[PDB]
Amino acid sequence: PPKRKIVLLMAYSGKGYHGMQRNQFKTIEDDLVSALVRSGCIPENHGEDMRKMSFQRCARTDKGVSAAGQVVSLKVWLIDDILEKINSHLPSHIRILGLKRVTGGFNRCDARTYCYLLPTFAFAHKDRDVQDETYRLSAETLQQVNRLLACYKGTHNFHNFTSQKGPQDPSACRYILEMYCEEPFVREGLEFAVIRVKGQSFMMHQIRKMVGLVVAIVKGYAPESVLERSWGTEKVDVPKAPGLGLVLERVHFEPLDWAQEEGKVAAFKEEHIYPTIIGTERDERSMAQWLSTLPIHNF
Ligand SMILES: [Cl-]
Repeated sequence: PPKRKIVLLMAYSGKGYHGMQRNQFKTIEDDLVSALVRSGCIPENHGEDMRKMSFQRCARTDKGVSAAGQVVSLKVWLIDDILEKINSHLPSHIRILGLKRVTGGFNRCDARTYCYLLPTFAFAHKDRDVQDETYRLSAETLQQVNRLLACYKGTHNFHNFTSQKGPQDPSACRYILEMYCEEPFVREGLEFAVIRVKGQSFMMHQIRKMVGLVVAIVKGYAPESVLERSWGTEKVDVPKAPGLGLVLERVHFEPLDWAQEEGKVAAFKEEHIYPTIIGTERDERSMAQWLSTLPIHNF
């Protein structure tokens, strides 16, 4: 068949993988590459050396992180029923949701939306509220969450909201368009809520730390003043919420728009992404265990 550049819109539940791209567990790309080879889209040696098919990914999602709207591009043999055939070789929790052929000169993924799905007891005041799963989020606690998240909006020095081996880079200005928390919902006694953040050029661990600091403040481990203070020059030990709850929702970019795929994106998030996170919180208590680490931070 004819060789063409294509762009795929893909989604995955991230549990059980070591991330999108190989740097332990297989990666999302291992599953996609195997499906590409099995279906004959690409020859075996392009699976062995992915550079040979000009494979590119928009977002290098970390261990355990999910995605409703990852985007990749590569060159394939454009076989009949290509989309169905690739999906037929993937587990149910990884899906190609859209597939378009583009010009060989289709090279843009820094502008992004993520959500973070977490048990609401992440917001329970350590002293004043019950800490178990009967906790219910008050209108007032949610106000507070939203007020603090709103503080992130705009442009700030986020040097305390990343990590690294070397010393801390004293300047890491970044832009946040929006950040808020939705009203909670309950599944079998367990209450959750979805935080959404839209921004640009997110750094490693930045969203997890942004969520982690607001959890620490709201639960009562740190004063609200730490948020403004963390913009300052001084190092602050910012708590890093787990990767489990994080979902890459959208990459915002020859132009490219996935509007007709929004229904499938939504459905896959509801059917595959959210249930795995909720299931893991219910059965493995990831959040509850992480919250118990908060006292080690010196505020
Ligand atoms: Cl990530």
